Amino acid sequence: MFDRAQSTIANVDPEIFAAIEQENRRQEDHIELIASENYTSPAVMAAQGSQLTNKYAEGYPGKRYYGGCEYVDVVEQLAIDRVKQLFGAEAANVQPNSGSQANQGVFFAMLKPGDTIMGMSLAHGGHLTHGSPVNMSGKWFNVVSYGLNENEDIDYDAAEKLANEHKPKLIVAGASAFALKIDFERLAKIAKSVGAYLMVDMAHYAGLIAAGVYPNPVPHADFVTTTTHKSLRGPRGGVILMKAEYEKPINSAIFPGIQGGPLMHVIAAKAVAFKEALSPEFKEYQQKVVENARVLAETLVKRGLRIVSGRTESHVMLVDLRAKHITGKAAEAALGAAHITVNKNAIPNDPEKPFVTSGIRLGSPAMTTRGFGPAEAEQVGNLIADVLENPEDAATIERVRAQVAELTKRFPVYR
Amino acid sequence: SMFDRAQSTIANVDPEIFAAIEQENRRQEDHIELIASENYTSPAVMAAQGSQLTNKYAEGYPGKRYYGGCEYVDVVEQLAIDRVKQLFGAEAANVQPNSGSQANQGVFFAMLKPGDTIMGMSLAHGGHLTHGSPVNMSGKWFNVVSYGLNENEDIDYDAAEKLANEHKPKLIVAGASAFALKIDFERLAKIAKSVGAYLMVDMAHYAGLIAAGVYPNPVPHADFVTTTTHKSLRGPRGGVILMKAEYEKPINSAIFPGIQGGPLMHVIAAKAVAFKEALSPEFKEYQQKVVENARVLAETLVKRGLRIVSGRTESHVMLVDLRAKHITGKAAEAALGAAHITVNKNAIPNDPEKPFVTSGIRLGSPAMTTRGFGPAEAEQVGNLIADVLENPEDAATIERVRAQVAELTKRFPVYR
Ligand SMILES: *Cc1c(COP(=O)(O)O)cnc(C)c1O
Ligand SMILES: *Cc1c(COP(=O)(O)O)cnc(C)c1O
Repeated sequence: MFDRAQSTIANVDPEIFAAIEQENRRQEDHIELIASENYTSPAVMAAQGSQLTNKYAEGYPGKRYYGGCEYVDVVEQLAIDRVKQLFGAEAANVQPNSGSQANQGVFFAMLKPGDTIMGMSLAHGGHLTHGSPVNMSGKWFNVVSYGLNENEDIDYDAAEKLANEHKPKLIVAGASAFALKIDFERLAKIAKSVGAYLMVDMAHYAGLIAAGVYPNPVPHADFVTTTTHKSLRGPRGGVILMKAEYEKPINSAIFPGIQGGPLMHVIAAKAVAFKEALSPEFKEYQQKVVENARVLAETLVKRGLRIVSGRTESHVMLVDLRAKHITGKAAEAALGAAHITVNKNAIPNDPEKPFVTSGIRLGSPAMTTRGFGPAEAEQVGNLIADVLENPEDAATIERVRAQVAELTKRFPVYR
Repeated sequence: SMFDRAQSTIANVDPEIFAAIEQENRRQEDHIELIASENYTSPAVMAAQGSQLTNKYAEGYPGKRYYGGCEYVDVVEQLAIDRVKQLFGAEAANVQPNSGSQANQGVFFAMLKPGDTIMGMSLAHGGHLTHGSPVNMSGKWFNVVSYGLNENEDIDYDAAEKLANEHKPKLIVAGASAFALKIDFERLAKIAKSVGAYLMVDMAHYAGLIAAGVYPNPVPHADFVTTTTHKSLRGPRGGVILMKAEYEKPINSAIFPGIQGGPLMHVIAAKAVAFKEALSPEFKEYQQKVVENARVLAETLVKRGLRIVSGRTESHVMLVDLRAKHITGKAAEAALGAAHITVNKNAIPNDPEKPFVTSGIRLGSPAMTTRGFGPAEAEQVGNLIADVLENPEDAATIERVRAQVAELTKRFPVYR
C-alpha cells in the first residue's frame, strides 16, 4: 500500500483512474473559453502531489504549534515573499483554502454579523461572494450593491451616493464578468470619504495584474483577495494581501479563526506558480491573453454580435446574443456539442429568466495557455458565430467540431 | 516548455521549493511521528491530488453543475459520496468541504444563525478549537456552553444533560481531539433529543477506527457527522459532512453556494481513492493494529511510572500525565524532539501549569502503525519515551535514544 511501484491509481482504484484519464482527454479535446478556467503547469501539479500533504502546520512560519516545521516554513515563506513581490503588497497570507476562504478571512477579521457592506451587483458582473443572499457574504451581512451605468461601465457616481447613504463598514470591488479596467483609486477615495475599508477581489484579473497589463489595486486597497488559479494559472486556492497595519487581524482570522491546518502541498504549488508568474515568459503570456481576447471580441462584432461595455480591456468579455435570436442557455449547449466550452451569463437588463439568459461569457486565458495566437482567436470567433447562426443544424455542428479537432490536435495542452 | 512534462518539473522550475520538499520527505522518514492527528497517505492518494482535475471548475453537484463538461468529475464525486456513505452507513454525504474546519462551518451555516447557543466539549478537557473557541468562528459568532469530564476523567454525561436543560442549545457538538475513551453517542443523542437540539459529532480523530469497526459509530445516532479525510482515515487533507437525508438540501446548499465555490476535484479524487482503501480488509487490519499499538504504548508508559488520563485508552490516542517525572509538557516535547520522537504538549485536567507549558503530552499510534510498527515496536517506543522523560537534559540519554530511533526508522521506511 506504500510502495510507489504498486500504489498507482490504476492498481488501487481503476474506476478513479479511468475517470481521470477521460478528464485528461476532455481537456485536450475541447476548446475551453470559460474565463475562470486555465491549465496549470506540471510543476505546480507535482508540488500538490507531494508528501507535504502529510504535515500538520497550524500557525505561521517560525510560530507553529507543532515541531518539525523547518521545511514547510521555508515553503510558506517563499510563497509569501514571492506573492508580495508580484503585487507590491506590504503583507500576505498564503493559507486560504480557496478564493471564498480568502474573502471570508477578511470579513472575519474586520466585520461582525449584521454589518453593512457594499459590493458590485451580481446581475452586473459581481461574484457570489460579494454579497449574494445565499452566500455567507449576503446571508449574515447587510448588503448594498452598486452596478453599471447606461454605457455599461461602473457607475462610480452612483456607488458614491450609495456609500454616503448606507455608510458601509467595508466596500468590495472586483468582478467575475466585467471586461473593463476598474478604477480602484476612485473606489478607494469613495471608501475613505465614508470611513470604509476597501477590499478588492482580483481573482479574475490577478494574472494580468502580475504582468502589468491590468491596473493593480494593491496601492489603493486595505485588502486584496484572490484565487491562485484562474488567470494567475496556479493551483486551486486563495491568498490575502493586506496593508501591514492589518497583518495581525488577518493572520489571526485565517488561523485560528476560520481554518485549521494549511494545505502545505498546495502552498508549495502556490510558491511554484508565483515563481512562474515572476518570469518574463509569464508577462508575454498575459500580453497574448489580452491580445487574444481583443481579437476574439473584434471577430464576434464583425459577425454581428455585441460586446457588453463595447470593448474588452482584459481577458474576458460578455457577449449579448440577441441579434442572433439565441439564448445563453441554448448557445452554451450548441457550442458544447461543437466542442467549444462557454458559459451562459445574464446581460444588463436581460429580458430572459436567470437560468436562460441572453449572453455568454468568454475568456482567453486557457486557449492562450495551450498556444493559440491571434489567427486562432479569430478562427475561434468565426466558429462560434457559425454555431450561433445555426445552432440545431447537425451539419454545422459537425463542420465546426471537425475544425475544432484540427486546432486541438495542433495545440495540445500537455506534452 | 512551461507545459512540457519533461521540462516542467519542480527541480527545474523551482529548485528552492524542490530542495525543501526533498528535505521534508527525509524528515518524515527520520522521525517517529506520535502526533495523534498525523498520518502518511498513500502514493495513489497523492497521485490523484497531483492530477489534472485541478483544472476543472465544477461548482454545484453531480448532474447539477453550473458549467458543462463535468461528466467525468461527476463520476469522481459520486464515487466519493457513495463510498463514504458505505464506509459509515450514512444516509447522505457531502465530500466538497475544503477541510475539517469547513465541514463544521457547513453544518453551522446550514442549521444556525449568529448568536445561537451551542454546546461543545471543553477545550481544556479534550475538545477541539472548532467546538467553540472564542477566537474561532465556532465561539466568536455563537454563544458557547461547554461540558467536560468528571472526577474519573470520563465525559460527565449527567452534567452535560443538566447544562443542555439549562441553556437549551440549538445544537450539541460531540467529539474530541484529545480524549482516549469511547464516547457514548447514543446517550448524547438522547440528551439532544430531550431538549430539541441537533447532535453534530465531529469524528475527525476517530474516523478511520470507526470505518474499521473498532470504535463506536456516531452515524446511527447523530443528525450530522463531520470529519477530516486525513488523520486516522489516512486520506488527503480535506473534509466531509455526513447527514441524515432530511438535512441533505440545507447541508449541500450551505457548502455551495453558502461557504465555498469550486470544489477541489483533484482532492475529491484523492478522497475517493482513500475511501476505496478504507473499505478494504487490509484497512481493518491496519486499524486493529492502531488500537493494539496505542494500548501497548500506554501500558508500557504506565509500567515506567507515568499515568494515562482517563486511566486507559480505547482508541488511537492517549494523554500522558507527566507529573510523576517532574517534567512539563513543553520540556518533554522539546527533549523528545531532540531524540527524533515527535509529540505535542497538551494540558491535562486541572493542569497546574500555564497553558503553553502544560503537564502532559498527547501521543497517538496511527502514523507509526502505518509505517509498519507492531506491538514489539510500540513497547520499544514506550520505553524510549520514558528513558527521555527520566533524564531529559542528559546528552548521553538523548543520543542513545536517537540512535535507537534511527535503527527503527531505517527498518520501517514510510515510502519505498
Ligand atoms: C472564482 C472566484 C471566487 C471564489 O474562488 P473559489 O476558490 O472558487 O472559492 C471569489 N471571487 C471571485 C471574483 C472569483 O472569480
Ligand atoms: C483537525 C481537526 C479539525 C480541523 O480540520 P482542518 O482540516 O485542520 O481544518 C476539526 N475537528 C477535529 C475534531 C480535528 O481533530
